Amino acid sequence: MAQAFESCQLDSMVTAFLVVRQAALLSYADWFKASFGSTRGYHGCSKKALVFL
Amino acid sequence: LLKAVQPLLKVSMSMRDCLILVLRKAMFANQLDARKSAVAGFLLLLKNFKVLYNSVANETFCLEIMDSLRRCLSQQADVRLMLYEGFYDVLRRNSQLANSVMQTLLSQLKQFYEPKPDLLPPLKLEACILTQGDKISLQEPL
Repeated sequence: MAQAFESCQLDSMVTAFLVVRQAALLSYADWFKASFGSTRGYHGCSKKALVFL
Repeated sequence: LLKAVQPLLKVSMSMRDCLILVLRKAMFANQLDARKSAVAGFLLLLKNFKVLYNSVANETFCLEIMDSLRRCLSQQADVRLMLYEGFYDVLRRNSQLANSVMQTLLSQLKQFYEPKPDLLPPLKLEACILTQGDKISLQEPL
């Protein structure tokens, strides 16, 4: 996720997201609120990382 | 002494291969004055040793010595300081080295500039500071 938001690469994001989804089967929701703390506020230096999200 | 002499070294050349030789052998000195003698002979060779003999044997010779000054941009605080200050006159008297000199500096900026929005100290102040054996010196005055 860190490398994906640094490079502004969506393929690695899709890998990470679906990996936590399979780890769940509310671990998705846990990881999503973990993102909301100091990841999803500013994914990249530019706030276009939210627009790519 | 050298502002006076240098009119020689535009004409004579054997003497100029004596000079940059001496300034270079001073850069790697014990005495603290010798580093700064090097800077000053080099900063002035870069200043009045062309605006931009052949132009190509000066635009290269300025980029030769200026690479030997990226050692001095590494050297201790005072000797750096003299380069921040003398390079403005090198720019006035030698305009075309602007592009090269900019990258020489802008590299030295980025060693202490963190270019991310939402990192609140934008600059690295604690890497300007050398602490060894409780002698805590600023070197690279930002």
